[PDB]
Amino acid sequence: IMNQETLIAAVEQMRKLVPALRKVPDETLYAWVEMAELFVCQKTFKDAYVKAIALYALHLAFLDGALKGEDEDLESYSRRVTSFSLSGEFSQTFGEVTKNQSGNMMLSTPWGKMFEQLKARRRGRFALMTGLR
Amino acid sequence: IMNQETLIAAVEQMRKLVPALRKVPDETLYAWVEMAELFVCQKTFKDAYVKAIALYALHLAFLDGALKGEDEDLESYSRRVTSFSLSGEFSQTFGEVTKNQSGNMMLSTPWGKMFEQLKARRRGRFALMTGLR
Amino acid sequence: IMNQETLIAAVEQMRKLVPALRKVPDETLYAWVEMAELFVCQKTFKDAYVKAIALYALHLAFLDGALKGEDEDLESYSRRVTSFSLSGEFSQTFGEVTKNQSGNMMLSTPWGKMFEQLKARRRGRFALMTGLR
Amino acid sequence: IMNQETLIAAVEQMRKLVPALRKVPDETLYAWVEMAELFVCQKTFKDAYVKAIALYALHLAFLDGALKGEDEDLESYSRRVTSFSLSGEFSQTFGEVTKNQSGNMMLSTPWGKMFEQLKARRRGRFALMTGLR
Amino acid sequence: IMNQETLIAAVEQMRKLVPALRKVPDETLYAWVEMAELFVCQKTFKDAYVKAIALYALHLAFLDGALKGEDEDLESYSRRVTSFSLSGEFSQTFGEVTKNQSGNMMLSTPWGKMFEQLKARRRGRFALMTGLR
Amino acid sequence: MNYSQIERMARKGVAFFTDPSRPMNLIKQGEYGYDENGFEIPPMEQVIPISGATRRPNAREIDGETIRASDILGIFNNDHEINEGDYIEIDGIRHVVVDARPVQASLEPVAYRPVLRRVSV
Amino acid sequence: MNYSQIERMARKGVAFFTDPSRPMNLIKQGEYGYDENGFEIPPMEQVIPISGATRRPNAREIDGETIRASDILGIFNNDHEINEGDYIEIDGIRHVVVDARPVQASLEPVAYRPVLRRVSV
Repeated sequence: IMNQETLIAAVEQMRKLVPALRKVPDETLYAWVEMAELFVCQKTFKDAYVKAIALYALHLAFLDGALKGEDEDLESYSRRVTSFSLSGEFSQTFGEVTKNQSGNMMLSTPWGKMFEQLKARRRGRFALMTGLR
Repeated sequence: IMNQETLIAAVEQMRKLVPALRKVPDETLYAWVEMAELFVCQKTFKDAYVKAIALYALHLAFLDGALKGEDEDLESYSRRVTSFSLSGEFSQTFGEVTKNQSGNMMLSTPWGKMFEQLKARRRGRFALMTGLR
Repeated sequence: IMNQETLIAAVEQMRKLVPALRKVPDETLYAWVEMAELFVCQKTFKDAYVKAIALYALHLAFLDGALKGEDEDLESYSRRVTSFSLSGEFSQTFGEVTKNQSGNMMLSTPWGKMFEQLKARRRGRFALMTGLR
Repeated sequence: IMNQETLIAAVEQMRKLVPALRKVPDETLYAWVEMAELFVCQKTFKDAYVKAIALYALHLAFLDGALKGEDEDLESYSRRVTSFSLSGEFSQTFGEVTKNQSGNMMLSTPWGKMFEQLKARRRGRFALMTGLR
Repeated sequence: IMNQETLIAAVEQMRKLVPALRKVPDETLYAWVEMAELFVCQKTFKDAYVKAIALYALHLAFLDGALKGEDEDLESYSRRVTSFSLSGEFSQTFGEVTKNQSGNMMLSTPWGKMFEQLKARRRGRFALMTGLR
Repeated sequence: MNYSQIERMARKGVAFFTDPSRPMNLIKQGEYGYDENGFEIPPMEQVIPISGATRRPNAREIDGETIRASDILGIFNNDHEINEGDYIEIDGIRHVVVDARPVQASLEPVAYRPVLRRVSV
Repeated sequence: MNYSQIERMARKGVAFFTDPSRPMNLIKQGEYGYDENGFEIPPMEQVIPISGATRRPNAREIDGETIRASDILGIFNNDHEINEGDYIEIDGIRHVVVDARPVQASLEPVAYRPVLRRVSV
């Protein structure tokens, strides 16, 4: 397993960056982090590894609202409630937030954009290769 | 599949990812995961095989509603409710969560996009081949 | 006739894949599977033949609401009801689920899409031929 | 960051640019600014480094709403509320602040554009390089 | 620091251009002008420097409502109210002013347009460069 | 047709606008009957748990005597069918279901939209 | 679900259409109880600050005596729970809460829309 105190620092920094996650039980966040660590490399950053991994895990959690409530969630992830209203009490509507235009799935949430810029500044967005002999 | 420990680990990881699945009977989870194991290659991953198989099973079951069937339902698999309302008590309006202009069909759920990016990390999505002899 | 116990396995497999089909009388499922076996090859899969035939039969059944009730379905298959409402009791509207783009009929239902991916994985999507002598 | 006077100067600059941050507890601003300083380069500016840090921090925190989450907020990061109204008391309709068909994502908030223009003036947006040796 | 009489002339002429700016405290304007002086140059004008700096600072302040109220502003810079209405007293709707079509960020406010017109008239909008030996 | 679909949709809708923290109870009294002399008491309560939705509060004024009473309308499920004179206990405050109003187009009503009036006056 | 969302929205909405310059107060009276001969007074006032919004003024006409009073409605927050018999101090003028009207679908109602009627006549 990746280093325990580094993982704790990651979850701590993510929590202080987004205060709303303080109420979420820690073990779900632990699982999300240890699942998201499979994507980033180490030697790419080697200084802001905690920052990058927290950003990427946050983007994964907030991708399409995949992270939901524990039991309050109902088994409908394929459907969204655009609007709802009670008769003489209140009413409300909703809608999309980002309206992605490129289909990169990193340019779909602010966290993904932030991590994309971090990666571009630290190493780059390029992959040039040729065959070995 | 090759044993039962892997199957149990995959189901448990899937439930950790989606806490709502803990109340669903585990038999359907076994069925879905053993159907999803037909698509994943353990030669490619060989360390995150459980993570990949759980991700793919989740996306596969959440494509357009296939796990939507509990013990009681009807043939609503061809049609989707857009709104429902009592005449003078409440009203509620639904809608699709994601548009899929690409048509690749694999980026239809967040878990699908996650699985594609994880596939690109482990072993590229290219397919380059030549006629032998 | 295709092998009896394999057919039984296929029908029970599709039933436990979609629990909502348990209430449907069995012989209709027998007819649907015996009709759908005409499409899939045998030696192409030769291992997951049961899974493939179950997938294709389910796709054929749920293509465009071809599978209906026994008598309660009115003799109207070329007409679909988009909405209906009682005077002061309730109301409801409806809509399409998939919004297909290429007219292949195969990427039109989730079952069809899954079968298509399984075929691509197992054998391929290519037909290269040349004149023999 | 390398010391404390630059950090305090950045926090003061942010607060005297936007005064609504005077009510926000300081430590959250500290976390945001020390995370945002990871992008700005001192050697380019060398005189208005504090100004650049403040601009980048403001734009990064106002990108799409990430500082919106204060000590109590729910998982509303994946959905945007467009309207809210009591049945017979008042109503309120919201909307997006800026349209961004360009997709560069630096042109998403006024602070981002100001920072980009500052970068252009101090050292052009260009990046021209050649293979060494 | 620019000369104190130059700064006083700039702020006072800005106030006489826009009299509604009289009510704001006189320190926020000092901060805004000291930030905006990092953009306007010297040898380009050398005559109407006060006019140019006042115009640029006004454009920066009124870019996208960057300059907000002192406390009456709520911590929501990423959301605009398109309409609001009380039940039986009044209603109001909101709307945009320019509808920019160039993505230049300088053809976005009247002050920016005036500044660019003055720049083109006085020096120009071009840059021809040749390599130095 | 397919009233089971209306049933499931109504169940999900009622579950949407409900709070699982308001103590709600339902009281059904019945099977009385007098003595040969002409006086007795029915000893039965039949109280059961229940949950649902409420809307449209209203206050009551009788003659200006400052009694401070209120009445509600409700939305409920189809379990433990509501009768025409049952008691509904809300937050320690008892109401009589003056009208049932089942949202009905068939038997076994999908849901009820009762009208409640506060007990006593 | 998530009634905290509605709580936050209602609080922001009330804060929108309000003026933080109108002197407003809330008066609660309680804990009375008579003497052995039958006369006494409850010595307490229980005044607290409060803010909100009002709408729909309406004059009061009785039979043409030219008394010239007025009555209004209110919109309030979810703190300092409003009872059915409280007094509201408005800009030097007192009213009695004749009607509470909590905008409610759960416990701890998100907001109140009371009806205020001017004291005396």
